[PDB]
Amino acid sequence: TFLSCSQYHKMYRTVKAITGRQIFQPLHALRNAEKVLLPGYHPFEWQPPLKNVSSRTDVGIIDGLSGLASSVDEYPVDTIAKRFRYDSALVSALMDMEEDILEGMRSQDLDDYLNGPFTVVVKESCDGMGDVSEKHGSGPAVPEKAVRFSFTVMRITIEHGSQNVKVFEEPKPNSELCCKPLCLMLADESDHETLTAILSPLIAEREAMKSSELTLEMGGIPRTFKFIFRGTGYDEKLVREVEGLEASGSVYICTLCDTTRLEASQNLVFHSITRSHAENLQRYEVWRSNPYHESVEELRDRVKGVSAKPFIETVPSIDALHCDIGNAAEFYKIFQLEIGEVYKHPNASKEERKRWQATLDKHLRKRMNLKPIMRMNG
Amino acid sequence: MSLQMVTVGHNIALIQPGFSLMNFDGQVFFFGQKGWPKRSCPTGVFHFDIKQNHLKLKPAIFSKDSCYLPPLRYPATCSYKGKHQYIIHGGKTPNNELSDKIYIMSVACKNNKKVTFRCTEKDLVGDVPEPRYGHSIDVVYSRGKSMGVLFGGRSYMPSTQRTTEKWNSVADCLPHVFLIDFEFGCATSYILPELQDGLSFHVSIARNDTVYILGGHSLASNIRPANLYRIRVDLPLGTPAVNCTVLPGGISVSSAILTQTNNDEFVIVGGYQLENQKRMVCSLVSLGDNTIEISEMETPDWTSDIKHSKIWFGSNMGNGTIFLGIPGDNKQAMSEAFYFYTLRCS
Ligand SMILES: [Mg+2]
Ligand SMILES: [Zn+2]
Repeated sequence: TFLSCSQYHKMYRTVKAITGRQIFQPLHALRNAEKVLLPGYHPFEWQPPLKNVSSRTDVGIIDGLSGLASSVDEYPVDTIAKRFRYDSALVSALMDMEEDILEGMRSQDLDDYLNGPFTVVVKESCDGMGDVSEKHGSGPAVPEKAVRFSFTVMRITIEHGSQNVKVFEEPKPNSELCCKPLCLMLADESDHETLTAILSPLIAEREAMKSSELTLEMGGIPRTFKFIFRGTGYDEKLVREVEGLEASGSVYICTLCDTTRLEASQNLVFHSITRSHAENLQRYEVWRSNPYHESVEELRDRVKGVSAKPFIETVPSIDALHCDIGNAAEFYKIFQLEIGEVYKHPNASKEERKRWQATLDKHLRKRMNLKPIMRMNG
Repeated sequence: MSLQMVTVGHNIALIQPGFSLMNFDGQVFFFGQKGWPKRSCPTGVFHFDIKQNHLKLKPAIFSKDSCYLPPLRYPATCSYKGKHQYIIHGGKTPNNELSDKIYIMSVACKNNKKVTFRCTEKDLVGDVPEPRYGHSIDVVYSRGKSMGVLFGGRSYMPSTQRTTEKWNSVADCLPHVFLIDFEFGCATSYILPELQDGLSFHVSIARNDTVYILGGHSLASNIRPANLYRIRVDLPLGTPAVNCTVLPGGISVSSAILTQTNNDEFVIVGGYQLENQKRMVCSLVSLGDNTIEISEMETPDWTSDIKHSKIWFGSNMGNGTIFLGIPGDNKQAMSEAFYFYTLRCS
């Protein structure tokens, strides 16, 4: 309900005085209840030593810069990054969903005592927040763009011998109530160097945890946990920047195939996914070294537009909204071209096409009663 | 000693603290842009032409047999004239990494107002130095032969003792002197008993037989050594010989800029005196046969924007010209976020 401490204490004391009994709780009880849920409270362990990672297990919020170089004689940067530790956040999420996974495994006709390993498929996401400034007046002082970095446990699976069975599935994966945040900072999405400097420790922790084994004591007995990370929560603007490809000016448009814009208009359906992180690193190394000593254009079309070095293994994906808006935007021009009788008119005029558009809009508004607009949506 | 404001073009966001200004036949080339090379300039080098107090950024392409390199935010450049070319070592990858490859940048063609570079890479063998930034490398001549003298700066923690909460923490490198032979890529380290701790963001001046180390900052003690160094080197036919001596006359300066005014006479500009206050005093060094004498200038007046700021950067333009940059004040909220000025050394 977005209740502050002072107002909550006022409500508590008012209800306690008007009722006599202590129905609500004091402030220290609420502080204990919120500290028992924050990351860095319950103990855990890892079967591998997890090199380059500390073994301390009572740490929570930390500075996201991870030992910055803010001295005056260094590259200037004005950001405030606060983050949780990856393993601590995962342990906290597991201790939170302990009851849910217990209920799920009880409903799935399984024993109350059953060790792991629990295959935990986790979704990864990252996106900015636009404008978060709170300046009432005094003109547009600063844009003050922010950015976050969050994860979401997608599913949990367990097996009984050889047969696997999905023991936990999220009801709403792409929702707001299941966004577990790792890091929060105030930096522009286009700011590459600061974003890399902030996200490098998290990527290191993730690649070190990819091949580890967590051991927890949540259900009174030792439970083992594995993890599988999938970075599918990246939009096009960020997946065309963190992967090394050009942002928008490249002829290559497919983030899965190496087909140019010209070849895409000819070959429609016959394609395949020919992109990965290792091949992108190889293409960047070839671009940097250039052992063949070729021209710039041929080297560019040989590296398929790779110019920057990728550092985050991403798994791109699309949604239905973009597909349907693209299909409708194409069909709109198809209707214009078929109503303008262009198959018999080789070269028309822009004013004639605008007249066609106006006539089609009026006919549609008169028959179907629809409001045309250039700004397209879903 | 005359301040002069310079107006910037449209691609002003490509300028970041710690760029590089190379000189070729009087023409200045800008290197070390911000981010990654876009579709306009796939290389990253530009012509830093300035007319009527207005600078332009015209891209420059490489040769067919060249090699594309990523931009660096704190490299080590030295004027190696043995034709004319430059040698870049160190730097900082835009992905917050440190590269330890030597890039040989030379001009292979210049006609019809168009230039052409032949940037190639060269590896190191033997006592290879760890990847680092902020260091300065020079070339010294002896017995008709040339040799590269490099003094280390600072770098990240070693992979063995590196953790997550200190993933970006850095420290000064080991105080060693490395001799790099560009004829075969052979590096050899040398230990000196007079060197106590590391040093970063210093000034390196050499006249054909000895590199002078002026100013600098030490991270281990968070202070600035006020003692200069005199590294007398010699390259005999057999084993090399290097000697270091301590002499009075140092200046507590860090991140200073060095340029040449007259023959064997350089000038130091304001860097950073203390970690909190701003340095404004500037000194000039005059060389002779073996001695060295320092002196100040006639306190050139600055503008209000420079005195009211806190940090800045810049470099030299070769022909006695210092190009510095002042960040825009957020209080005005109407600025290009980076002011730029120039100083006529004369
Ligand atoms: Mg987005
Ligand atoms: Zn495709």
